[PDB]
Amino acid sequence: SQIQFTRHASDVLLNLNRLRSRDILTDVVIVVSREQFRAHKTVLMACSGLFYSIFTDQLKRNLSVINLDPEINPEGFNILLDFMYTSRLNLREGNIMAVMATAMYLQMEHVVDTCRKFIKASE
Amino acid sequence: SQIQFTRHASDVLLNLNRLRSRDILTDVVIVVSREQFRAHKTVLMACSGLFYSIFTDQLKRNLSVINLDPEINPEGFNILLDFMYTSRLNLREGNIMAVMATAMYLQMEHVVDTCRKFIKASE
Amino acid sequence: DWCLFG
Amino acid sequence: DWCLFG
Ligand SMILES: [Cl-]
Ligand SMILES: [Cl-]
Ligand SMILES: [Cl-]
Ligand SMILES: [Cl-]
Ligand SMILES: [Cl-]
Ligand SMILES: [Mg+2]
Ligand SMILES: [Mg+2]
Ligand code: NA
Repeated sequence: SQIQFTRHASDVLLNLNRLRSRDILTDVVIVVSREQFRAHKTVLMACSGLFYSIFTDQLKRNLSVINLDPEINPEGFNILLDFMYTSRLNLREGNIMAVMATAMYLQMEHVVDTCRKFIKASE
Repeated sequence: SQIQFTRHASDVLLNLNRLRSRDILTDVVIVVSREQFRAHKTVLMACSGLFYSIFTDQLKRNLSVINLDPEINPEGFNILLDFMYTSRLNLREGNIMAVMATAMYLQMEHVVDTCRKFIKASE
Repeated sequence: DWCLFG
Repeated sequence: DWCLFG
């Protein structure tokens, strides 16, 4: 209720990312143009509208391997998967179009909105 | 040179608590005598020294049912489980001893520290 | 640390 | 909202 620990959510995310690094309790591999990325389905559901919609179905929820569209940039996905587990992203001239496209595909509204703003600032 | 999303970690935790409420992707039941609590082992590992220590062993990491000491106050546990998933605690005269004892059992050092400070101010 | 949720 | 990480 009234007492909050201000670093708690960030510490939880840090520890979740450590479990990912160690391959502890990971339950899915995402495949993007023949590159593989291990993850926790709970984190994917909590961060992406696409994964949320897919994994609410019990059948697709049980899948151990999930393929993304073969036109998705794996580095864009890598960037966004690391964002899920850290809250941080490098948004720069050389990657903004791939990140925005990938964030649109994953239904990550706040990243999309930020990308939009950054693109509009450069006309 | 990174960009940070200030609400991300709190939003992730909110959505994980939503998944717990809906019993989505929960992989353990924590038993305290006759009371039962469904949870995500990843969240347990990320917040409690006890759960981190036992779940480093693959054998215990695989358990679907975990029993706590039946002398544990189950509302004390419930308070602390909700804290893991929200960052928030109601700490007050009538519950502080039970919460403190439970936090010591669970090896939740920051909660124990804050309980200690609150108790000391009432001496 | 801890703070008031508010 | 977004901000500089630093
Ligand atoms: Cl594992
Ligand atoms: Cl987002
Ligand atoms: Cl009981
Ligand atoms: Cl009280
Ligand atoms: Cl703690
Ligand atoms: Mg698996
Ligand atoms: Mg690009
Ligand atoms: Na599976």
